[PDB]
Amino acid sequence: MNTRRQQAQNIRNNAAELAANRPHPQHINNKEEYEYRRPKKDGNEPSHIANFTKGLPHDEHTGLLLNSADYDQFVLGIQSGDTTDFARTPLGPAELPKVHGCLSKQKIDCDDDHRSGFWKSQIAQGAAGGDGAKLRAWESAGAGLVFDLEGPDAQAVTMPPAPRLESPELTSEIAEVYSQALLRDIHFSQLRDPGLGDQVNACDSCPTQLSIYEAIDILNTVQIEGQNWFSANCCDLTDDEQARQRPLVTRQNIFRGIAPGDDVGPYLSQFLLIGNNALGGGVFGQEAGHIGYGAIRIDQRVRKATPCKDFMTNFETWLDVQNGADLRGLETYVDADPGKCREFPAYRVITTPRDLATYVHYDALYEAYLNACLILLGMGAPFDPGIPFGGPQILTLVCEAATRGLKAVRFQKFNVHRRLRPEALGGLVDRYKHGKGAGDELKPVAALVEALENVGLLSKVVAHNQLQNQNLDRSGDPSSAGDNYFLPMAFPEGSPMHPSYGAGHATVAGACVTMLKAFFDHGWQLNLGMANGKYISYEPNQDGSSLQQVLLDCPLTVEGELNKIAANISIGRDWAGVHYFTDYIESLRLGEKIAIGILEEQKLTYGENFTMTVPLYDGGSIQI
Amino acid sequence: MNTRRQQAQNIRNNAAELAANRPHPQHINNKEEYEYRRPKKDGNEPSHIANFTKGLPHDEHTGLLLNSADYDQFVLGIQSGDTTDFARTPLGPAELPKVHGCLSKQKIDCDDDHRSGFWKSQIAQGAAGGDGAKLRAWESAGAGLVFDLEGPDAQAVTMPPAPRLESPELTSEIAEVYSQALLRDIHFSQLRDPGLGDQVNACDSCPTQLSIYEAIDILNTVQIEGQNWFSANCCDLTDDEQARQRPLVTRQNIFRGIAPGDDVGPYLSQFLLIGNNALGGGVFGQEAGHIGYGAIRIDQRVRKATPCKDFMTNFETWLDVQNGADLRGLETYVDADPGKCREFPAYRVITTPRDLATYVHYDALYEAYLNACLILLGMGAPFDPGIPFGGPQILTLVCEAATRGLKAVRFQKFNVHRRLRPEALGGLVDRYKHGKGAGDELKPVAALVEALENVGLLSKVVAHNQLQNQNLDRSGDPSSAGDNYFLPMAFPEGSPMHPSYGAGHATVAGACVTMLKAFFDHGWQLNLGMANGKYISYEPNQDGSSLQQVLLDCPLTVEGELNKIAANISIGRDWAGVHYFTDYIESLRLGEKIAIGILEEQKLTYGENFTMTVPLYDGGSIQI
Amino acid sequence: MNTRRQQAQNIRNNAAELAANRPHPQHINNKEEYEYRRPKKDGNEPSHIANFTKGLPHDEHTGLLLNSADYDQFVLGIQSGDTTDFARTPLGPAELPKVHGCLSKQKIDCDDDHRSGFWKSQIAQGAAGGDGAKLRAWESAGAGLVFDLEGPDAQAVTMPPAPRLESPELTSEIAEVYSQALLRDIHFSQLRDPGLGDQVNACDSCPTQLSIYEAIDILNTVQIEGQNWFSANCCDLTDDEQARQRPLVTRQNIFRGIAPGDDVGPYLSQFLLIGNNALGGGVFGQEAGHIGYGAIRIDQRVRKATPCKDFMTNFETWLDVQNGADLRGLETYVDADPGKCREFPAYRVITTPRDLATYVHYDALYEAYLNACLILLGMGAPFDPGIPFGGPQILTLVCEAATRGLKAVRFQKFNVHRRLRPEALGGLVDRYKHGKGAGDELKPVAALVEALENVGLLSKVVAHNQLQNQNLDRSGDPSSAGDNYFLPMAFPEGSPMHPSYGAGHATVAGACVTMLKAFFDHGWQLNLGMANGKYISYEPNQDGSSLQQVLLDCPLTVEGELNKIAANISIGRDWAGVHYFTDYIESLRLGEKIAIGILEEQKLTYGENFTMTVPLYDGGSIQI
Amino acid sequence: MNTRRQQAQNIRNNAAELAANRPHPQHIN
Repeated sequence: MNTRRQQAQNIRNNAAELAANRPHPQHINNKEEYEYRRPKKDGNEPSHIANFTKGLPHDEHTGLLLNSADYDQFVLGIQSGDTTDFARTPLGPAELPKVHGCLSKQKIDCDDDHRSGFWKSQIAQGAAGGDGAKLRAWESAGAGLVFDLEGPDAQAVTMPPAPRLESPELTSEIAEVYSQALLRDIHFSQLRDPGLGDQVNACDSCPTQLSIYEAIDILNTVQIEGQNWFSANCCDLTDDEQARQRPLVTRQNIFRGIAPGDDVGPYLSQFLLIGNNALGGGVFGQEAGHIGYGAIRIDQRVRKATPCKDFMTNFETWLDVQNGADLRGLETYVDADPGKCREFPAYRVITTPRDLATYVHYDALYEAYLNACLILLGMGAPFDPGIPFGGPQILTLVCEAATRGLKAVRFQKFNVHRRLRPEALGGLVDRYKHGKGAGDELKPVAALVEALENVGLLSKVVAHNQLQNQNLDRSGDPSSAGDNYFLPMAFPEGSPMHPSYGAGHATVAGACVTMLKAFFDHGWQLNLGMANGKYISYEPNQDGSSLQQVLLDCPLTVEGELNKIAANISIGRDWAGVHYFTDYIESLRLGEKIAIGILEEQKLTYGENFTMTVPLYDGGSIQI
Repeated sequence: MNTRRQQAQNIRNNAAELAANRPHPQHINNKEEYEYRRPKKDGNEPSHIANFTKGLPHDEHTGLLLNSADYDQFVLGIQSGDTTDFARTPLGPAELPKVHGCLSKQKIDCDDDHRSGFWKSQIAQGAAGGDGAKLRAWESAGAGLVFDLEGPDAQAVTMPPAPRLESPELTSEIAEVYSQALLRDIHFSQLRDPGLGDQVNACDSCPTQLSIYEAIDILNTVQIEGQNWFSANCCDLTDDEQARQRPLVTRQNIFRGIAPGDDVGPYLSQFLLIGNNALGGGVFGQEAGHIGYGAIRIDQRVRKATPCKDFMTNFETWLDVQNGADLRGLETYVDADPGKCREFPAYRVITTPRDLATYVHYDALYEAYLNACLILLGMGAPFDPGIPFGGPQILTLVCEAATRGLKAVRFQKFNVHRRLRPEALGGLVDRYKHGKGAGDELKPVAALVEALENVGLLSKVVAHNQLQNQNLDRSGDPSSAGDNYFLPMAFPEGSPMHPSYGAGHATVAGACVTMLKAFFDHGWQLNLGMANGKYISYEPNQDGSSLQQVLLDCPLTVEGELNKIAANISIGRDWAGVHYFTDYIESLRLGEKIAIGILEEQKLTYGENFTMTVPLYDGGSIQI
Repeated sequence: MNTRRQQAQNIRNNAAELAANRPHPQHINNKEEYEYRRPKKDGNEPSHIANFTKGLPHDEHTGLLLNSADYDQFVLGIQSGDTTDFARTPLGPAELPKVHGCLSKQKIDCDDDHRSGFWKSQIAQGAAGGDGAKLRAWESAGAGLVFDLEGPDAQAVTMPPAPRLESPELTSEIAEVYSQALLRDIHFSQLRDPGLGDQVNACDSCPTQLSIYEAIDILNTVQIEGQNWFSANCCDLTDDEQARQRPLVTRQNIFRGIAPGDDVGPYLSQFLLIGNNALGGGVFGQEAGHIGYGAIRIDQRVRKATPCKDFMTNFETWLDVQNGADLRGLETYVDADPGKCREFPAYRVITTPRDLATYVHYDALYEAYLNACLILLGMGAPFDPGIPFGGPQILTLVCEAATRGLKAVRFQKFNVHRRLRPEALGGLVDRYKHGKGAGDELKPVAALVEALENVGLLSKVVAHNQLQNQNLDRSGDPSSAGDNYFLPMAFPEGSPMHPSYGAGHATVAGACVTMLKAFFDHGWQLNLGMANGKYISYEPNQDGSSLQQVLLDCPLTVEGELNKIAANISIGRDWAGVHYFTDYIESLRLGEKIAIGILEEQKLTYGENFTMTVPLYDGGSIQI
Repeated sequence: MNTRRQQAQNIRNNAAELAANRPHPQHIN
């Protein structure tokens, strides 16, 4: 009827119109940015305590935002597209200017080959070959202002307002992240019900301040104005809050996501542990952890970071990282055992949250979800019956969604919300407890720390930190002697150089597994064998030499493990100490909208009518 | 000036118009389809000897296309979008109908649990658990009729007419593929100049009919009407043929591509051998072959197929595969050595073309080019200076191009050219030599076989095949006693169920590495260390225990190794015996046009003006 | 200003744009389709137990879906528009194929004049004049893919996900439908509070297993995981579920709708009982049941089906109907009494739910709502004061909406949800209780049957069925001896040949009465006379000779009775045993959106501005 | 090829054009 040229152009115009006709939601945040004030001479200015200020100049003595004008230049640079204005923003340690209003541009470092003198912490000042740590800029400050050829636009979708410093929800979330830091070397067998099987401890025992039972107690009894987040009924919560509300914390659901299948079985998804049978006749099984990646394979053993070595446990170390000290690659890892094969224990199966924190430290965006795809393909997992059936589509399509997710979430990070990272909050706690801050600056975090103290959690982290500060890399720091309430960090550099709300990993996670659940038969039961009339499931044995079976009543499904791995990687960041729970759940849902939109638009490219049912994280299954 | 909604829609409309305004070339093939005739009663019909007829009914005795009506129904189903008409096409063994003109629909198998009786070869009739081999349909018969949201349309780009059975070019290409089959277990050290370093033989020595020197002789002296393809000057060749013409065959350039960097150094690209240094402090180096895939790793050891075991070496085996016998997964692989680590020798570094043929047998489209990306990222390879700089874009963007390439090439495979696979040609040679075919049916391949016989190559393959037919899986087949001129095949099933011209691997290869060369600094020199004032490069040692250094005067570049790996995977199919050289070179260029087009369209999504220079396979560097 | 031609075309273009600019919701179902699995050899497949499989081949012994491939072909035919693919689907009894994956196409009947041998039940095999029952195809498989000139498109509106087999809601709904089957011959006086007036029993007394009081008990105490549907608070229910949640079950609200006016007065709407006064001077009154249909009249007496004769009470009968046995018109009806006028008792006023089930068995879509219109017109009911005022518009406009409703709901039936009919669920209960189903196939309905057994309801239906199987038409069936937990059916053929969710009657009901409430003065009080200071209302006397007055404190309104008749016809299907409650309430709301949309579009056709207020079923009154 | 929304609107536009393109007779008494 019409030429190929016209059809191809029309289909691309119709996908553009489809995208534009979708509802465009209005971007709303929690008002905290300009609400919380601090006294200046003859008036008051915004504190920006609840904001992402990492990289901007912080005061060396008080550890707070040095000049509010820096934040204004930072924001103005983000809100406009102008990189020249954004470059005017000071970065790292800075001198306060003589006249108020002027930028504290006085950048202490610029073209400086030696810069040890500017950093306050031994780690930072001696790090970069003795020259002193370098600065690091804000990664992708204007990625949310980039368009795309497919999927919904970065601003055509959104996330709800984040929790507030006053809120019960936020108090439980920071308590959860604090707890995870103290449970960071717990063996993953512990993160389930003992009824499923025998549990063990990590081979490397360390001075633990907190146990799994205590964390369940603290998370259940922590409260603001006599209200616990998990215990509060629906009437007191807004519609946004009702959706992401969680039940009473238990062994089975602690530190887990709330999508279908997360509560079932072990904490770690099978796809982070198992592999495929060897190509052709088997030399090994799925227990070995070799993914059938073509005719070669992928080792499912993550590199082992030295157990029980946290970072940013004192004021000096924390401050330098907050002033953009580049401390990447200063983590220490365990050496290999000459006698053992497979570089053990330098590489071991993900055994503790530290190992998962290490995984998500260097993972390549879609890695976990591509690897899952390969495992399912190697197992002979069936595709959606509604789709007329190869792997080539799904293998590429799981990658495609990742970048579209990042653009959407970058807008939410920098342009919309600009939520502070858990480190920054951990700082406010410490800084508040040492009577710092001008006048009424830190009054908003009073309610927070009182609740965290009333459950005895701050006593634990101070006890944790004093042991952590006995290490020689930070023992010489002035603040190591006194009490420290900072959040123990898995990485020396801490969080990436971008805002907390809208998680990059969870947005990518949400977008990727949604594609996997769409293509594959989500109901398909992964049969990893049977044992004594019960279905076989794996989790790491102690020390990470191999896997250890757990026997379940019902077998694990495709959607369940795909939902669980999404949580593992997203929540893995929380274990590392760089995200709150809201960053996972709401970003999960954001990436879902991106993935669905791309599938809806690619629907037009086929000359036939088919349909692929894709399960939602909220219990339904939308049809595309 | 205007809302975000409108801009996003406009940019997608402008990318659609940009795509439509690009020149749309007309699709032209080599006329062979309806040219070559065979006698029927009271007239003549098309033979379709030069066409892809795999799956359609072949005659059990003569081994040729049984009924030309089947091919007409096959074509009509492809050329229209109608799957109902395409399903009418018979598939596998069939009975010839009583009235001429009618389809040989008489499908021998349909709902048959036992189907051993229909297959002529012991392998096929006893394969599927003793029930007999199953049929396999034509993979993606209408994938070339699917549109896309980005890049040029599947029909908005094309490839030139393929070589003809009469041509000098085709005679050299089949001679090249025959030679590769006989050199399939040669050690990769042999495929370069001895001046570069010491060469070795494979640990598993086998009765070789052909040597490397003889192959160079045969390929240089093979000729049709006194003209060698490599020796012919430009005046006798058409503009299409001049572009893909190669020089005199030598040790350094034999079985290699003609892009920049292919001639330099070892045959295998570094990216198929080396890995990264271990994350953090090194437990191993790049020589180990562990790619830094996040915090885990990728083993660069391919699974070892039993050396010197080829397939389809007699008439019975060949015929059944040509009648769509599903013989996938019937290859045998070597067991592991209990004493050795790393499942050696069940998995070894790609040591012989057999190992590369195994790699490309099961590789996941973009695997080799994603793995290369990861290696470059781990090495700290710099990006294009013109681009304002993460990995997230390039990591996703290398995958994105793959599916767009497949749609373009599927149209070229099924809709445009429909070239016969090298197996089918190998059949025509055998079938011609046994005086089969009605009247003047096989006269077109006379010139071919005379030239292949005059260089003494057919004497070699008959000598190869008689040794291959001594194996017990095929010794009981009737044709094993007599002479066989069939092409030895690496896989039991042989080629995929789709036409030869337009290679899937090479199109994907061409599209992927073009993206990698675009993003990365193509000029960057990979420094894998120095030794005695010369630059270190690796190739597999004998038996594949580890790598073996080769010292070069100049160091290897990013573009060179990216171009070499593109050839390795594409030409790897030729080693397996499923593609000619033209399938590589022209598909390489097709994928390049796809990749460039996608980059040109994604150029609009950025609110700023930048540029990324991307090197071409033909010597220039286009700017996008 | 412009010609009549242009205006007419513009108004039709503006109504098209208005329709397109309305919000287009995304279609989401309850995920059950591919979730519930059953074991096949070397893996697992979808059971499709929760899906509509009526017509597809069911296994003769186990009574479950024979081949999952049949369902895939069924779905693929629906999801595409291709009738050729849909015709490939097998229908009725079938042979299972020798090779797995292949369709169980092996259709047992095709061109068969005698087909008694294929059916398992005496009714079916001897039905069609002794030749044996015929097949029946799926009615309107692609009606949801048809557009319209007015109102919203079939896919431009939707319904929420249906209840699940695990859910408390579904357990109460099936318990409600089971109860209705056992109360099917109860006198309609019983379905209200005794305070309103004297109640009576049906003249034809039958062995009742259940009473009205027991049904109220069972429906109130039935529960899953200790939660009753009616007793559950809002926090445990999703927003969809909160809307359609009902209060504690009582005499007044049992088996009734939840729109305004449903709870008031007798169960049956006045419009199904009363007529008009005779034209001119009265020979009769409104009590006679003669509607003033022009100068003739409509008899309000439905044909009396033999009391207490249910169908599909054993396995044989149920199975044949599930295999598409055409058993329409095999119901028996009562003969007339020669002495009595008006063909009594062969025709009587709707006295029992059986009579309402008979009404909705053969009613002509809009009949009940057209008849209501005529009654209101004859009574001199006033139109909406906002409308500038004949009957011609409303008389036609009530019909207009019906077809638009059917197209919308057909899409929801076949394309979106594909929910199983109550018969199919009743089957799963029986089939589960006899230990049928492979492995873990019927585990999802375990929770269901345990709850239904714990309230003693299954004891009742087995007691009901054994008495029902004493009839000679089914006593010779093998399964009549043993226990049967099947749902007693009012019709021999059972439900229509289309999915359960999205009711045809309720969608049409919702669309029609919405038009009637829009045009008429919804507040107008129907004054059927007064008696002793109280307002007269009618309900059937015992035996159905005439009507019986009930005296109410307040008089009945137009909207109330129009809402009650909507429930009567919709819920009348539930009494017949072919729909759940969700099918009524959500379809009611679907038809409302259709009716409102048509009125909004026809609003443009008038050159003047007026408005008509139309009451909603959810308490408000939208203005158009 | 195109979304359900567009088709539904097009079909209603084509029925409007069909109606307008029919011959319009002149009214004579």
